[PDB]
Amino acid sequence: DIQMTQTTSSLSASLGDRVTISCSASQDISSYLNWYQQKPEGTVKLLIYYTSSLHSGVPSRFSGSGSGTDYSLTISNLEPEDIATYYCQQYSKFPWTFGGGTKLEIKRADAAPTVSIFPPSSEQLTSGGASVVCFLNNFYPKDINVKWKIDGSERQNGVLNSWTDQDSKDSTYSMSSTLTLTKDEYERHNSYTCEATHKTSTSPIVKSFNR
Amino acid sequence: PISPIETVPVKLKPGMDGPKVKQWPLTEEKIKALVEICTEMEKEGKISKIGPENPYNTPVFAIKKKDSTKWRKLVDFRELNKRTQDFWEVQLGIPHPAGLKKKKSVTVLDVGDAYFSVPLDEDFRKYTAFTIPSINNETPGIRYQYNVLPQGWKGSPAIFQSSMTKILEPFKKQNPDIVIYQYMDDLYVGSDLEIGQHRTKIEELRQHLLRWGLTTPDKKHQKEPPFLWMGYELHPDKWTVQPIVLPEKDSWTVNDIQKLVGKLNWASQIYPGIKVRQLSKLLRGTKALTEVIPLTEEAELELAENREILKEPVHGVYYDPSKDLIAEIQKQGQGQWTYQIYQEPFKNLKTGKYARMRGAHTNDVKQLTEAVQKITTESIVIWGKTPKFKLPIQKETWETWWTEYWQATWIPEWEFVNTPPLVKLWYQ
Amino acid sequence: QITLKESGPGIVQPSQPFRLTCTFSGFSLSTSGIGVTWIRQPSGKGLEWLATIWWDDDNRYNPSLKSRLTVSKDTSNNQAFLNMMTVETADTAIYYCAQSAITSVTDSAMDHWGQGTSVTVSSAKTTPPSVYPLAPGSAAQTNSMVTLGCLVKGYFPEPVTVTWNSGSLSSGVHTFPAVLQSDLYTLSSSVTVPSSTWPSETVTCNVAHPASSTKVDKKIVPADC
Amino acid sequence: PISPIETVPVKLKPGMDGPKVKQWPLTEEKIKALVEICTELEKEGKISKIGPENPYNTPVFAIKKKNSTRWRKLVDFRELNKRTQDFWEVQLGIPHPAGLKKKKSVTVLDVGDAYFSVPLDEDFRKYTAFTIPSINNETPGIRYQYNVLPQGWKGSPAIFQSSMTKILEPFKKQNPDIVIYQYMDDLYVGSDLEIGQHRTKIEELRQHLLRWGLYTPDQKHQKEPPFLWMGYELHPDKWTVQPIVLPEKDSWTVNDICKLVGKLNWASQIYPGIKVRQLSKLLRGTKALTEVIPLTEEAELELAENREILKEPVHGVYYDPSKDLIAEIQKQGQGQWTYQIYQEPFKNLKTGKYARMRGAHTNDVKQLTEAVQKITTESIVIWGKTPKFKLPIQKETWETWWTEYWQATWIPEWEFVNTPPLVKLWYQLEKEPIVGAETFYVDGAANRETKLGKAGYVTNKGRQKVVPLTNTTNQKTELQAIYLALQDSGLEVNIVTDSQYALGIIQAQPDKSESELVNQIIEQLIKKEKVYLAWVPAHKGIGGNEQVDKLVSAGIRK
DNA sequence: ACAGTCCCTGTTCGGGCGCCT
DNA sequence: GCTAGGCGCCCGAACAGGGACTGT
Ligand SMILES: [Mg+2]
Repeated sequence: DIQMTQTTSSLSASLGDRVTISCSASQDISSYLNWYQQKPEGTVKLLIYYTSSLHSGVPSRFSGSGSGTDYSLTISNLEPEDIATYYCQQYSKFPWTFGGGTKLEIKRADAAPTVSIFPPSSEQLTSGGASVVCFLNNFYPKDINVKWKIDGSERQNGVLNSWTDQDSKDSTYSMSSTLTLTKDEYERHNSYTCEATHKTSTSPIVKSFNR
Repeated sequence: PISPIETVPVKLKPGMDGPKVKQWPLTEEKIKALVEICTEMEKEGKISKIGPENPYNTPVFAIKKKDSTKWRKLVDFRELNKRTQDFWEVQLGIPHPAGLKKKKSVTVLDVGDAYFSVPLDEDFRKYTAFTIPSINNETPGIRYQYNVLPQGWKGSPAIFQSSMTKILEPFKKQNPDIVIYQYMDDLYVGSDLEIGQHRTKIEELRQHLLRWGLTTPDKKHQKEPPFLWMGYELHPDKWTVQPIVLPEKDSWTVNDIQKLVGKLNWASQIYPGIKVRQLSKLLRGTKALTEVIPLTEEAELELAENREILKEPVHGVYYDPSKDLIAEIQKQGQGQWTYQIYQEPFKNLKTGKYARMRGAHTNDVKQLTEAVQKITTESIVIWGKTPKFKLPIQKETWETWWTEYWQATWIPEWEFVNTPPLVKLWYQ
Repeated sequence: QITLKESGPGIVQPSQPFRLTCTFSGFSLSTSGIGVTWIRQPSGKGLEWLATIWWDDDNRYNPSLKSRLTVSKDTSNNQAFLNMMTVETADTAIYYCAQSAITSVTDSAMDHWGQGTSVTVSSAKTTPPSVYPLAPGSAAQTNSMVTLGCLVKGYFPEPVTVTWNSGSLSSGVHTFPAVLQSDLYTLSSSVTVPSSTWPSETVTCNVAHPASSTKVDKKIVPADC
Repeated sequence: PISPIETVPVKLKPGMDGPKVKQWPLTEEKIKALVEICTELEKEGKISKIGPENPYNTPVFAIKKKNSTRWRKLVDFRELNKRTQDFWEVQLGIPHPAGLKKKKSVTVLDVGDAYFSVPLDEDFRKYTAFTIPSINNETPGIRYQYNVLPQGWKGSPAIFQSSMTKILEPFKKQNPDIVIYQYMDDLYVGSDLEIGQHRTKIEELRQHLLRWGLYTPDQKHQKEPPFLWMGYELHPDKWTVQPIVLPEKDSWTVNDICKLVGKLNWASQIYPGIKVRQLSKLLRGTKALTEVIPLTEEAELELAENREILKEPVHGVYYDPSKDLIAEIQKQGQGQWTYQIYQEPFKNLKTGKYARMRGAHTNDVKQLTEAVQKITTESIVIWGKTPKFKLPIQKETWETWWTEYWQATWIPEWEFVNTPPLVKLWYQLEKEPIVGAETFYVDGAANRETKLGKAGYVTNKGRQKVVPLTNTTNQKTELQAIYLALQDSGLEVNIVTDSQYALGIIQAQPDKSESELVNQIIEQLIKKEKVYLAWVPAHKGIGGNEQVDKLVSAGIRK
């Protein structure tokens, strides 16, 4: 079973740059590799087939190369559309296998996460539940960590999370963390600390509330 | 016992006996397949066991067609086909369509089985005898003969033509834009339809045959890497003609001029409009080979002029269906091979270049047999006859492997020549 | 001119089977080189190959799922099928169907694709979401910009539409993708607006859940004290 | 008894009649002996009295064995044979113990009175008519004809083998796991059955042959290792050729050379290295039969070296299907090559030797190619499989050859075993004219009506030499001129001819030839450092060619 | 513009020996 | 006043076909 791997997982760059994606095969595939482009929405298009043949309609700024085990995709000068996720598929043997995908991003000036925390709504508390929401909006790059701390001691149990895709306007990412406890588990405490650690500041950005 | 249709009398050429050719060694894999396919034809009564009383013989072997995986029995009836060349050629021969050469796509179907349904002249049967060998000469060879039109015999398509022309009447009427030619165990079907639409129509033709008793090998189409089944159809238009070409330079040494006149002298036999006097003058006394002789103005007037004649149709060269066909192959190296087809000395009909194939994978013998087949195919299509081959190889060598790469129902007539690089009269 | 559309059930009970339909036009599943391929893509992960059905019925399946896959075809009406038996939550993904074709002796790729049908695997019953406002509590606003939120908890199935002020606010809006909360879905949305507009001017959260035909608004009232 | 096997039909050659050869008067002593024999053969159904109508006769005289004193009926069918139709002989080659697979239980059987057990075509017996002259010139001798396959008749072997194949035919269809090596009237049967179930199958066979009239005497190989088969001895895991007695006489006639060489060849099939090239060139000539021939040292070293390796008791092993075959070639004396086919390190299956020089001018690469081909065929015949080779030629050497040789050549999967003398090309040839060397213009000529002719070169440096020859021809003189420019030059040269004949023999890169003139030109090529030949169309008046032409053409004109 | 010979090399075949049944 | 058929090797004779040269 031919394992197709694209080492480079998430790659950021700028408009006009030259990028190359690498697709490594598990064994010699004799140049029977095809390249696929999947826009942020989801539609999938065929760029290159047979290592380096452009599929009618794909711009000339697209070119493939490689042989035997190592294969590479090269987008000469990035355009707004190009910034997407790219897939390599091998067909020298069933089952057909696809790479791991390489997300192409947009390079931006770094930015810190605007952290906001929210006490469990009253209505939520009326039902018998309690969720502490904590937004981490608009930062760069994506890599970020979060830690919850109740009354000093930390709690890693009960924390949901949600990451967004690179915004297509300001090129930033955002994350939503939610600590869900019970009406009892909640009231039986006072300090709830949302802590976020981004590469921008050595000091973790912290936001909390009481009662 | 097979068909109540009246048997047609076949007699060998006057004063000539039947084939008495010996049986060459066969590999276990081929004997095993050959013994099997023979047992079955014996049961069905197409073939009868015979003994020493039959003084005649012919060679047999089997080829495992990469076409359909399934083996095929081949009987080298080349000797027998010569001994009866009055019957099929002059007497009752199959006309040739000048239009088959003119089709973007042509597929070829193996319609051999079609023959196992017409009784062979009861008397002529003795000549079709053949022997099956055994590994390590374990048992005397097992001999058989035909009772029905044998495959690979020039007479079969000739006799079966009556019923074959009737089986094709309908299809040819509902598709007057498709050309169909029969050559021995083959049906060359060519169309100007789109490739995928051609594949269909051929597939339809197979049906029409099947609805008449004629079965045709089931060709496989693999879904992996080398999609070889895309080569099944030939493209007569895509076929090119490799002309003679004179080198282009600025610094011509003594050596260069010699060779350039040598080649031009050779070519003078093809094109009478080749002159060398004006160019040989540059070489007058005993000069050293490594010596850049300046090309004269009126001297390079022929060098660029003669080449203006080396891209034209040879001198009124026409094909004569009454003369044999010859073909020469020269190993041009780096896997490339060139060839020429003619009936007369220097008035050749086609000159081409059989470019390489990745399935040959650096094996001189394998590439030559493929070249022979490829050339034969072109011949049958264009003129409707197999050429005799002047093969650039040693008898001992060709007769040890040609079968391992043979993939055709017919076997062409060949001879071996040891002609060294006469001249690069064919600049690749 | 080649088009392909997948048809599905979208929502399938666990252990039950599902049948995808690829309705196409522009080519025939009878022409020599054509075939129709089925691709899967778990939400978040990459592309996985399922099976390819060809014109000559010489089909090929993914070895990991051959036991639950079966690809059919209705060459007459131009339709390709994909059946999967005893589905699990792990089969919740977007299924695409593309026109695979063998051009020449080396060219073989999936020329055109479809938009894919999403098939999710769960026993969960269509239940509407409970909306809860999110206003800075215990921390009064300063004089810059304030970030209000909205929580859409415990609903099924996807999707949900979230807007602010009946669609007025759209600048600093962030609606995060949902997550599984015991078979149910839970997502939140955040809006950032200058403190000079809140709470001086009302800010309401709009939540739409088509499955349950429910449309509820929730006003982001400031903190109690 | 006799056989109920349908009789095979035989005819006489188109347009011939039967043998009407007169009978010689035999002695009353010889006659009375024949009478007993024939009354016996007639009593047993082998022959029968014919009528006065039968006009055919073939000579029949009696002869006694110098040991048992028993007289034997000997009928000379030389004339019938010359008139009997042609049979397509079914026996295609002798079997070889090397192709036998190791079997649990082995039994060998022989058929008694084989020929005398198969009926002869009834519409042919009349031709086998013979007569037994009487004691006195009184009344005509007794007339007889054959009813069974006549001993010493053309069709007797071919007809008996086919008959025999039909007999086993059904039995082999019911016992696909028992191999029967059918050879003339000798049967080798082997299988992996238990000694008991085996002998129960062998009896089953003897009783099936007896059903068709084939008797298998109790003088058969029952559990008797080694088995005496086809002239070899079959042991459990090893086989040996039966004692070959090398003829050691005082004087040696041409006939004794033929008696020695053949026995040596016979032995070379299993004995490692055996050379024959040498003592074989002794009969070399037109001198025939019994004529003492002087054994040169060339032959003495051959006989000595052979008798030694023949005094080394060796063996062979049986064939193992799973483990493929390996053939290793060794290069020895002029054109002498030796090979050993095996499947396991030094566990020989069969050995041998090829020394056929194909072509007047060949080389070691060519001949190695020739050996590989004939080994393949031989393996296909014994094992129906192409073997893997271990050739003593550099991978690089081979790449050079086939890549530059105009003739198509190839060799199956092979490895390189470095065991001298290694095979390689002795001299290269420049693709491009070398700069800094005399570019000779050589040519020759001669007169067919005369016998002699000149030959020489004209170099660019104005140098000229023309040496005249006697009893030579154009091809030899145009080949001579190239020999001169070779001796008369340094380590780098640029010869230039007008004959392909010469050029061709050269480009072929030969390292051995039949005529000496070429052995000399080869010797020079191997000695130089950068040779380069070029061709130019003669009689077309071109460059330095005209010079040598007029100069050597003192016999021809223009 | 060959027809008529002569060379030279590659193949076939008949002969004798070896071996077998 | 003795085999046939088969395979092998080695040898030399007759053959056959492609080229090259000489004479009208
Ligand atoms: Mg000359």
